[PDB]
Order: sequence, then C-alpha cells, then structure tokens
Amino acid sequence: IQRTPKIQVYSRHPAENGKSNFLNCYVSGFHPSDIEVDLLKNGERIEKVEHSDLSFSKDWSFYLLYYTEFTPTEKDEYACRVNHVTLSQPKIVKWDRDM
Amino acid sequence: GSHSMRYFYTSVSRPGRGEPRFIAVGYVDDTQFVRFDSDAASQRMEPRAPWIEQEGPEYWDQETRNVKAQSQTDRVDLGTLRGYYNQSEDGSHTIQIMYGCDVGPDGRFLRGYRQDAYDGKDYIALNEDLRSWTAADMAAQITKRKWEAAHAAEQQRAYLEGRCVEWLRRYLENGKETLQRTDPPKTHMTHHPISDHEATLRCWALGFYPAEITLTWQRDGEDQTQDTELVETRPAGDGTFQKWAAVVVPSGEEQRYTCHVQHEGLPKPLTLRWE
Amino acid sequence: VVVGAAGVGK
Repeated sequence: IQRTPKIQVYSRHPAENGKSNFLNCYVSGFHPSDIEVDLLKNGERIEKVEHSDLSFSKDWSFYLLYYTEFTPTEKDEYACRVNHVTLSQPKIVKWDRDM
Repeated sequence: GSHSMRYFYTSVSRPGRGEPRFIAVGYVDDTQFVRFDSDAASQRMEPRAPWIEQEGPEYWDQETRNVKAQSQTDRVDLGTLRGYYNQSEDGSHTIQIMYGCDVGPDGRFLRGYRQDAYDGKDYIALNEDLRSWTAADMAAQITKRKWEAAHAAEQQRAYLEGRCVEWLRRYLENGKETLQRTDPPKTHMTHHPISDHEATLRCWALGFYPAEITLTWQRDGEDQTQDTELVETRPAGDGTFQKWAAVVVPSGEEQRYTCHVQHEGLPKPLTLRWE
Repeated sequence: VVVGAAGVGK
C-alpha cells in the first residue's frame, strides 16, 4: 500500500574538477506519488533544480529524475535529500565520484 | 528492432484541496515525447521530444480534449472505488492506468495491453486476447461486470489495433534519426581497494540507448551472483542511460574475473578484465 | 495518440 524510495546520486558525465556536469538524483520504487527531493551543495539546498515528469514501472511504483547543472570542485561536496510518507527521517545520500 | 508506445496516467485524490491531480506521460520506446499536468497553467498536452513538435493544432487540440475526458472519468471512478472498498473519505487514493501497443520491424502490430491499478496494486487488466479482462479483487469483479456488459474491450481493441499502431508508425518515421538509433554502451572498469586483501572491481556502461542492457560478472568464467552488486539502470538527462555492476575480489586474483556486456548496439557481447 | 472517447465507468 506504500513503497519506500530508492535513491541514486551521480553525474551525467564523468566528474573532473572544474569541468561542467549535471548532478542527477534519481528516485524510484516509491508510492504514493508525492515526494520531496532536493539536491544539496555543502549542506545548503540548491534552488535552481528541475524534475522530470511523473512516470511509474510495471509494479506501479513511481520514479523521478531531479537534475541540475553544476561544476565539481574537490572543495564542494554534494548530496541528495528525500522525504516521503514512507520515510521516518528524510534520507541523505552523498555523491561518490565512482558511484 | 521492435518498438513500443506506452502511456502512463496517475490520478491522486486531494481531499484538502478538493479536486484530484492528473499526470499523463507518453513514451515511444524509452523516449518520452508528451506530457499533461493538471495543476500546470498550460492545460494542454505538451511536447517533450522534438519530433512531435511538428504536429499542428488539431493534434494537440484532440489530445488535450481526450486527456481531460480521461481525467474526469478517473475522478468519478476514484469516487466509485472509495465506495467499493468501504474506505475513509478523509484519505487520499491513487488510480494508475498504463496502456500501449508494440509493433515489430516489419511494422506489423505485435501486441496490445491496458492495465489499471488502485493504490499501487493490480486492479483490472486487459487479457492477452483483447476481449477478456482479469480482475484482481472482488471490487474488480464489480467493474468487470459493468465493463463486460458495456463491451469496453471492443473500444480498447479498436484503439489498440487501430489508431495506436498507425500513429506509432507515424512517430517512428518522424523521429527515425533518434528513435531507431542504437547508441552502444561506452564501457570501462574501476579498481577500489577495500582491505589489504580485498578489492572491488566495478564495471561501467554509460551513454547507451535503448535502456535494455545486461551486465554479468563471471569468476573463472562462471557467472557470479554472490558478492555482486548491480544498480538500477538510470537516466542521464541527455537521453541515454547508465549502469554499473561490481564484485568484491581477493587480492592477486583480479584477473580471474570478467565483466560481460550485452546490449543491442553491441553486435557481439563484450568482455572486460582488469589489466 | 491517446485512446479516443471512452467514458468507461469502473
């Protein structure tokens, strides 16, 4: 009747310091549709952030891609935050260069 | 290669606000090409792919009208279904509808489907013959009766064998530079030591389309399932997809493991080993 | 395209 999310955080292209890239946070497997997702830079939420349109899989669970243009620096540390009716606390998954 | 077209419809009931939300997306194969949101200001079906932008007023006009009709049908049936389940009028409830049609390289109709869900569980389905329904609950039995006595499968099979395939053939011609292309996986393998005697080998596929791909880890040439980790094929936002698989291996034995990659854009399966 | 007029009640 309710499904927890699964979250994956990564870059569109391989991450090299100073070269522009896209931070993607992909949430899938969850239900109902309402979910709060934010991308985080050094802890502060990023305000320029766009999301895909709502679709679901064969098991009817939903998936959204939240993305933003960014530029890695080896100084800035990035992560993803989700809150859902399934989730007791919001969930933080930090980005790893080698996903 | 065969090509599909599938449409996805979510309606969730908003008791506090009072008028439910309706989101509809359209995919050709793995490439979404339209969309419709009920709280967005536009109140029309919106292109989400370049090759559908060419279609003119009448196409967008007819699509918006039909999708709004679907929105209202969903609202009413949300009301009916809260009764069929003796459910609280306070709570919020979801109706999902997926339907579509599959054509092959000959262009000929291959199959059709239409499934409906309530609250993330199967509610009713069109069977593989497009003239029988399979309900999943007693409330669904109520729906089948009304549907069977209204011969709805006829309308669903007229559409699935009719407009659905004709139009998917039109779209597959309109976007043939992008819908019938096969961007092969770009593969590479990383090495991250975990202990003085354990290391992880991770196998990377990036930039591939369509999203179907098969990554396999084989130890001494026999498929390895224990100590594996494979992640869900994810989108990149450039219209390609990504995937990786990984294995924890002892030290000194990194060359006794092999990553095998199968995808359409590879005509013969690829093999990768840590050099 | 989308499925045409239906009005199919559940």
